[PDB]
Amino acid sequence: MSREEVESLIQEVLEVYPEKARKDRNKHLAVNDPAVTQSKKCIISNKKSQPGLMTIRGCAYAGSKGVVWGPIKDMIHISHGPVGCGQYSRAGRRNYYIGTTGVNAFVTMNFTSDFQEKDIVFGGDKKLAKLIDEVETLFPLNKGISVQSECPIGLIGDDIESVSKVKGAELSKTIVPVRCEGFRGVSQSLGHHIANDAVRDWVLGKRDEDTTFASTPYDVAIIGDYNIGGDAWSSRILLEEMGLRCVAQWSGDGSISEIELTPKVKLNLVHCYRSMNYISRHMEEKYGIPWMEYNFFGPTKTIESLRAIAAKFDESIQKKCEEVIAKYKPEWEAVVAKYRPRLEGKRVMLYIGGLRPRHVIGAYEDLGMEVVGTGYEFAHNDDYDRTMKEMGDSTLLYDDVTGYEFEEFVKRIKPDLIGSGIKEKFIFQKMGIPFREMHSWDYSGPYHGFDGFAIFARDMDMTLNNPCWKKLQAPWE
Amino acid sequence: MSREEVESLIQEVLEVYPEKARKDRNKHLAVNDPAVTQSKKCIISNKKSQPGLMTIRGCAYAGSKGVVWGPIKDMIHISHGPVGCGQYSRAGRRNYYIGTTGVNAFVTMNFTSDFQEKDIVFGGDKKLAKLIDEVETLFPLNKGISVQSECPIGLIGDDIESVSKVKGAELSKTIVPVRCEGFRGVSQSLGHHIANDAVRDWVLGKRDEDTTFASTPYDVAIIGDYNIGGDAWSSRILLEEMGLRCVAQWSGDGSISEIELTPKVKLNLVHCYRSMNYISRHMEEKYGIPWMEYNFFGPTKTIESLRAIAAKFDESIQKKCEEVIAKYKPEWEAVVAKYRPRLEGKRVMLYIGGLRPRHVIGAYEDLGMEVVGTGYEFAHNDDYDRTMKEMGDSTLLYDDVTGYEFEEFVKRIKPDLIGSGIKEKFIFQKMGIPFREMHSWDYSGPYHGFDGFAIFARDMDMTLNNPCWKKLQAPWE
Amino acid sequence: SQQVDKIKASYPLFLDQDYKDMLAKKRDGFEEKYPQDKIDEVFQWTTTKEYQELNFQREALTVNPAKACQPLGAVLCALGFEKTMPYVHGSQGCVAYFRSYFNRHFREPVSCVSDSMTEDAAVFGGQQNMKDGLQNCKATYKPDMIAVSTTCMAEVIGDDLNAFINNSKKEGFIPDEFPVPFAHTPSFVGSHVTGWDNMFEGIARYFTLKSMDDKVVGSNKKINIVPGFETYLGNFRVIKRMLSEMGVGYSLLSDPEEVLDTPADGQFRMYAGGTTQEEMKDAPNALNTVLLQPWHLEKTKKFVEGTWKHEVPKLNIPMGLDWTDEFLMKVSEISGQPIPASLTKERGRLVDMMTDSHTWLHGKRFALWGDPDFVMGLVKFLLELGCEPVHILCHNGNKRWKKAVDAILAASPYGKNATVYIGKDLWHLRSLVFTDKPDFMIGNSYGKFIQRDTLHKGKEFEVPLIRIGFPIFDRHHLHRSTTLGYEGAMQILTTLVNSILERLDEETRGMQATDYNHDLVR
Amino acid sequence: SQQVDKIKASYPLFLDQDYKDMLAKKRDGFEEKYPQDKIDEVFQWTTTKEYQELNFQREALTVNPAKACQPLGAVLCALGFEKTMPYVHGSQGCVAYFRSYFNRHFREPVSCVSDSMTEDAAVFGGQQNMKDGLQNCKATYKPDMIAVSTTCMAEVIGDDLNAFINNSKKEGFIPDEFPVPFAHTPSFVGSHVTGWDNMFEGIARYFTLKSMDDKVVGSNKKINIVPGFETYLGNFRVIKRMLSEMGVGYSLLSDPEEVLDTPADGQFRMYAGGTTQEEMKDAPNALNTVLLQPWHLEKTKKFVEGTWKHEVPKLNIPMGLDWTDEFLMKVSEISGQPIPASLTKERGRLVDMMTDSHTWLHGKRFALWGDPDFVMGLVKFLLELGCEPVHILCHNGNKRWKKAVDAILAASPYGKNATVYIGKDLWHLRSLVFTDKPDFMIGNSYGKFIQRDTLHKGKEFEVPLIRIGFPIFDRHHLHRSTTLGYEGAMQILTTLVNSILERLDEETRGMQATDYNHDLVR
Ligand code: CLF
Ligand code: CLF
Ligand SMILES: [Ca+2]
Ligand SMILES: [Ca+2]
Ligand SMILES: [Mg+2]
Ligand SMILES: [Mg+2]
Ligand SMILES: [S]
Ligand SMILES: [S]
Repeated sequence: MSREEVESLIQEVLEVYPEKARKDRNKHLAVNDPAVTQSKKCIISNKKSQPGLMTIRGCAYAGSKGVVWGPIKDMIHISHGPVGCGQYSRAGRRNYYIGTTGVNAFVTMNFTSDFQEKDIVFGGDKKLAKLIDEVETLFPLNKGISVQSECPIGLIGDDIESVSKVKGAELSKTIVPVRCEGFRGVSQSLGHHIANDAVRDWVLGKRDEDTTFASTPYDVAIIGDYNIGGDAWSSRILLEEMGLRCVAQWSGDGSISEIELTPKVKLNLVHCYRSMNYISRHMEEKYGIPWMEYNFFGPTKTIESLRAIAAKFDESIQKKCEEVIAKYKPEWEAVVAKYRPRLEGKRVMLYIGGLRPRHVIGAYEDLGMEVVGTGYEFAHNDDYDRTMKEMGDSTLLYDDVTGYEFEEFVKRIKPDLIGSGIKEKFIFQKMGIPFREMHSWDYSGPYHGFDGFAIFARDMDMTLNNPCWKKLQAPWE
Repeated sequence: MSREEVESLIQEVLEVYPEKARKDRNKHLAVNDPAVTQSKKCIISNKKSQPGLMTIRGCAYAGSKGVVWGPIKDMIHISHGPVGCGQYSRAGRRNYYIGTTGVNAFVTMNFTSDFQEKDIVFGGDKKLAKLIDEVETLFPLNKGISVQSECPIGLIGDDIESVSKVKGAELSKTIVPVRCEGFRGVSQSLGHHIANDAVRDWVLGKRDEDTTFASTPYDVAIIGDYNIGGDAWSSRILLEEMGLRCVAQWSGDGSISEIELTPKVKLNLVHCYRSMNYISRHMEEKYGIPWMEYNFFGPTKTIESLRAIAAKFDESIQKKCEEVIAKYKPEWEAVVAKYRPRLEGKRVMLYIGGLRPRHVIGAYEDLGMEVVGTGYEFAHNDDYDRTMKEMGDSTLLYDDVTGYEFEEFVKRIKPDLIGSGIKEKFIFQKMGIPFREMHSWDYSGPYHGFDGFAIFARDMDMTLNNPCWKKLQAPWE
Repeated sequence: SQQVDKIKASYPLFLDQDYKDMLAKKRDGFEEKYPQDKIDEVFQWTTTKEYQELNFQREALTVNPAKACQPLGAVLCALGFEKTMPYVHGSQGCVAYFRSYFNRHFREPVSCVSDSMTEDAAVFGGQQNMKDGLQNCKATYKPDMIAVSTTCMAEVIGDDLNAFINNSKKEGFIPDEFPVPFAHTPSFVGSHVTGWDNMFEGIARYFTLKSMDDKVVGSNKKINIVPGFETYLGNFRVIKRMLSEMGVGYSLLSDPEEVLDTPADGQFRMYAGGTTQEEMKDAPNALNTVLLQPWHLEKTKKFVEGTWKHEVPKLNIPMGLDWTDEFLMKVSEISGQPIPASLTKERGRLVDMMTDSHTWLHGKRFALWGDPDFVMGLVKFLLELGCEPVHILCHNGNKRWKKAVDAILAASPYGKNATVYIGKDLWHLRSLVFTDKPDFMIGNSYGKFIQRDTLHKGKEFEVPLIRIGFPIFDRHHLHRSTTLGYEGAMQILTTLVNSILERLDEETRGMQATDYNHDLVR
Repeated sequence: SQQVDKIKASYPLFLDQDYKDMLAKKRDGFEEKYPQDKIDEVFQWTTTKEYQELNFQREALTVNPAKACQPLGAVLCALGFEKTMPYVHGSQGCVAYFRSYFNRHFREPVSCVSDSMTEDAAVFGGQQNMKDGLQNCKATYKPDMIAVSTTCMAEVIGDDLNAFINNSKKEGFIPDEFPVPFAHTPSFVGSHVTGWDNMFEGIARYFTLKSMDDKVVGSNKKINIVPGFETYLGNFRVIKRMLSEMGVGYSLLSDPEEVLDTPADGQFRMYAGGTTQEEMKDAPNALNTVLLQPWHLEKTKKFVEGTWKHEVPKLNIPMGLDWTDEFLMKVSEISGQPIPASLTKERGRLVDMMTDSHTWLHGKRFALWGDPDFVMGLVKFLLELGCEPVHILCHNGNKRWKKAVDAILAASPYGKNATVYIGKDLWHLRSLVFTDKPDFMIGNSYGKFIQRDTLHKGKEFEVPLIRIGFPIFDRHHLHRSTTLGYEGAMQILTTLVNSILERLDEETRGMQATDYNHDLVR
């Protein structure tokens, strides 16, 4: 329906809440107007969640350990505190890497200090120092240690910075203290920022006066691609076919050395703005490295991004750009010819974290689909500013959506597909709505780049058009 | 049980039968007297089965195709007639071989003429000739074909001998017609004899004029070992450690060439007397090759056999015999030290085909076990003559035992272990009596030789002493 | 040699160097073996389209059939009647084979007798064998019924079962009132499933043909169920459970689930459970008769329609979602019983599992074989799952059945790349899985040799077997499983998606090679 | 690149030469990677006895734990109550992880709320969060009960749940009579199973402590059943089925089998089934209370004995033959119901399967892990099967439990080569399966990484994983299985023997090499 019907759907849903929750939630729900460039006129974001309402959000530890640090493959990341957080986050996020796990790479392992009551009462800093020695004995090829604080650490007054300094000096080892306790902030978002500042403070400056590395004019870094199902590799291949040299990937398949080399690049290429804008602005301030936002979802966005990146270099790169575009043209055109007739006109509602709820819209539109509702767990108003121009007039926007709201919106809007996460998937399938995981790619992908678009289209088609959907109603009912 | 109690048990069991069956079955059941050398004074054998009494016996096609011909690995054996017989006998017998199945070897495949009504009404000879051409096209590395007749072939008056001669001449190929129709004889036994005469008539004479074989004084053939679970290989290794040269194995892991080379050997070593005495007597008659019976079950028999075989050769083989016996002494002594205390005094009843019911008694006695009843499906009185000196006084002997008899004998005698076939196994296990398959070795073995004795001992112990046997009675009954 | 603390059986004993050297010497000395390069060349040729074209031109040779002979099915049918002894008139070798074949699939006793006809019977026929055989079987094994079928020698000599049984009673070998139903079961007609149909129709005729005058359709308010040749215990059990949950009065006609699953409690039970004689005598008083496996119950159908006057419903085997739905809706119509909440919820739980597993099933390609009803139900369910059943083989299939399956394939986009083969065997199927390689085979234990052949070409060419069908001899207790109903579909779905995921784990287990995709969560 | 009619996902896309070459250039240019010879040298060292001794000397570092934290168990307990919302007072990150963890195992929705305490609550506590959270949860999700547990920041700050809930009612945020049982569930004490025990005892106290004076033991003629932390649907189902078949009145206290298995029928059901409030209020009126998993229900036991005055029987978990027999005999004693023919027959069918499969199981060596009651029941059943449970790991085990398992091992000849480990993790277990290689592991999905590691040393060192336990994330629908009672024993036996035969078929599949032992029949 129109702005009229969407505003009254909002008001009807909010009738269930007690007054305080109703007043708060009304500020987080909006009907898009793509002419607005100041979203702080139509939606509030990055505030506390209301108690008891079944937010989909995680915590700062998820944003630091889960998202930014955990993918760094040749470091050991300690989940520091009791056993839960490291165990639930073990190998849940598909931040792919090449390595020999347990020997030179450690990503899908769960290292923890497994706090017990005596650690809460008397502190964990002695245990942390002993744990570091045990790591160095049993994992000698590790290239650095991070300490990912869980809730108790700051609450009990432990000093992990002092342990990291003393042990780092004793062992000549990079040991990074990260104060990403889940009591901090309101969501995964502050964990990104905390994590960025810890890279800045303890890793990124190591090679500041070290000019051993041989730079070229075409050196770039991929900033904020966590290589979900290999997404960063299907992006890197195109940048290097265009003649660029990808010195670093932050942090999917990332090594500590490539992070330390990043201040030598000529251009930072930012995919995930939300999680990595902080360190990008730092690098421009300190090293003079420019940064730019790009989008590798679907052919329209990937072609625009390649051209915009190549324009920052010289005619030789712009020429290679057009050769890459010519090479992949028949491939993505075949994907559209097969799949767009199967998906044309279908309507999608999204709910994801900080980037994908706007970034995937172009790829849907390349298959003739319409994103009729979108929202984020933990985005800020600068994300909503970028969303309002990507979404159609009179579409539904939701910040930090409640379980109740999402279900009620879906029952009225009746999308043909939903793209969200694991806590949402099984709800919507029972309602007879095709569902694709848009965090984990439902164990598929990559989705980035030309090669990723083929898999994206295959996946949306296999699910939306599956024979299972015609079978939920028993014929006697 | 006394001789008088065993005689009373036989009369009690026979009371169920109608008079004609009772009078017949009485003749096939006896109480051993080890002094008798003429078993024709105490038991009848190799007669027809009584209708309706659930004989365990098979047919002549089992004895020819299943037993003698089927194992020959580089020939194609055709089950000629309707589809059943070849399908039930496909890969049921564990006659092991080295080869590339479907390419140079064919043992576990089922080749059939799949008779339909037209073949019954008008004959299968045209179908057989066409089948032979199809085999030659699709299986070009076959080194010969046998035609294993099923019931309808003689009943409908087909002439498979003519087809074999005409096609064999056309293709310069050994094609062997075998008249092993299941209506012939009374059991598997006549199938053995038919098969032996077919080897004599169509294969064995091929090299009679050929002088190119490099003979040695130590050339032997293993006659009547079908290499169940590798039994012939664990025999061959000892004969060759003793300095002999095993030219041929009839027929486990056997090749057509080794069969054709057998007339060139110095000595035929007969394990299965029942199935291969026929061709052994032929070879003595025509080629002057002596033959001798031996027994490779358990250390006592294996040592006695190695010494008796070596005595046929010179001092060099007698010296190597004693070196082989000294090599394996600590190995079988370790098996007896471990397993005999776990099995001493335990009582076994056996029921098997034509050899094993007497041949395995020594191996049981090397573990301190007592065979208190034995019998055969299809043995003749010369087998019973050999059995009566191997079995203890007053033990029970049964020829062509009925299912009823075997159950009632077991109920009264209460053996600790039963050794028989697949049609028997599950009956006795339900009764709470440990059971070992003594045809297929329960998918274990080899049992021949010193290496086989270790596996035999392991297997009797694992089953007799298994924890499952204490659990059949529910504690509330 | 052996080490007493770690005894080696054939595998891996014969990999010891002394055995390997011995077997090399045997080969080189006496086997006159084709050179390995020639073996490799021929193997490679047998994987080619050129070879497949010669293989499919066969007219006379069958290799690795996927069917058995009539009397095996007669035996299985007879085992489903209370205190009934299967009796096969003819040659005893056949009965040793029938018993062993079922022993190995069910890991149970299988009771069956012969009357041991020999060569002498060709002159005079097997009348005396029938007389002494019926007397001896009744006295010794104390059955309440003897159900008589034939071997091929009895069919070729032309023995008249009806006359021979009638003469056994006339001459006092068995009581006149003792039931001795019979069927001619020639092995050179049809297959084992034809024997089941023949036996069943004979038993049905025995108890009803001459007693029709007092019958009234519907008077007992029950529905008859005829299962056909069935070797999963869970398939007898799921049908009984679903009808009981629905409050439907029913009689399952031929029900061997007790005698194929006796407890190990210290006694052997030759007979257990089974359809009663009273149930067969009363069967014409049912509302109707449902055939679970209609493509091998055509003779039974003619008898039930022509004599009982039941309007047998046009139903497919109850496999997959749509055909279980159709079965329950037709049972509801006949019986007047609603479909209960319990079965509606079970249906929805199957649909849930479909939605949960559809991403890994989608587009997977299968080669499959078995009996016609089983095959067509497996094809139907695979299409429901979004799978492609690309090689469909039914050795014992017919032209009418093929047309029916072709129509099912034509109606689904998931059938576009599928072909149905009748009269073809597992050597034919081996060619198809080389020339047009699917992801998996679904079949019986004989498929393990095709998997072995495909691996020999290379790991990338290996087609793993998923064991569903009969016989299954190389795994334990799969005969307890279910393939019918929502329960069967849930078990099939679970087996297929976890076979996919186990192979993907194998292919992604390589350290620093393929283990970037060795995901914890799938 | 992609070919549109055969699109490649990550596997095998990244094996294309262009991607391989790109990854080689990334490594060489920018990763400063240890040389492969050094990686190989360190890998080999991690397989050694020397490495194992250092590994077992750890005091501070845990690697790859085999436990989770208390509130996960409190959530699962709470889900088992009718129209009950699990509510975890404290930090919201914890709830997103608890829900996801269970979502991935059950492939179902998992409903749980937080009250979203932030750093601000460190000054003043989480009282306001409890007030608004209870009000908001009740209004929005219309539960009939909210069951409150804690996250570790609430425990460290010291929030008094009792006082906070009492004040929420006193100040009008929720009605006085609205049930809000609670439990303190510190993640730094015990494990997830401790959380279950704490939550359950809190719910039992809420409905009974203040109302004992009208209770009479035995007056409702039922037996209470407390299942503990249980993640197989078939385990709740089998216990209810066996007690129903015996005619025993019972109350299963915490029963999430409906809410963890709702149908996909076009509606989402937040709540389904579950233990009623009345069942808990009436529970002191039972004859007795049976604890199915006693080694994590010690606080529950003290309350049931101390307050309800029930003489809780000393029963092990009902796993395997002996302990299922003991369970049923004790239920028979308490209820006065005989054990029925149906369960006697099922028992003997299990014993039949044991007789049928014992030759392949005998002597097979296992490493295994899980929660204490599950582990000891698996050990017991393995000894009944004639298997050797050589590495027994229970990360969340205690000394008293160890002594009990050691005594079970000492009583069987099959226990001679077994060691029980408590407080040790899957990095410890990895060392054991290298230094003292077993035939298989029985464990959860985190075992797949150990299998990967063993294969990297070589095929002959590979230890395949058999997935039994929690969580299982990399196979579909195994949460529907059963491990308790004779049905669970049958399922475990079948899984074990077919795992053995699957591996033997892999090892014997090699053409002209090992396929001499590739038997059709096993
Ligand atoms: S004694 Fe064959 S199983 Fe029979 S009904 Fe004919 S096809 Fe079937 Fe021996 S040769 Fe064979 S096995 Fe029998 S038939 Fe004769
Ligand atoms: S917000 Fe951790 S799961 Fe919790 S009760 Fe503590 S052990 Fe268990 Fe974020 S950092 Fe972690 S995940 Fe929560 S605790 Fe805080
Ligand atoms: Ca059995
Ligand atoms: Ca589900
Ligand atoms: Mg796959
Ligand atoms: Mg490829
Ligand atoms: S891992
Ligand atoms: S084969």
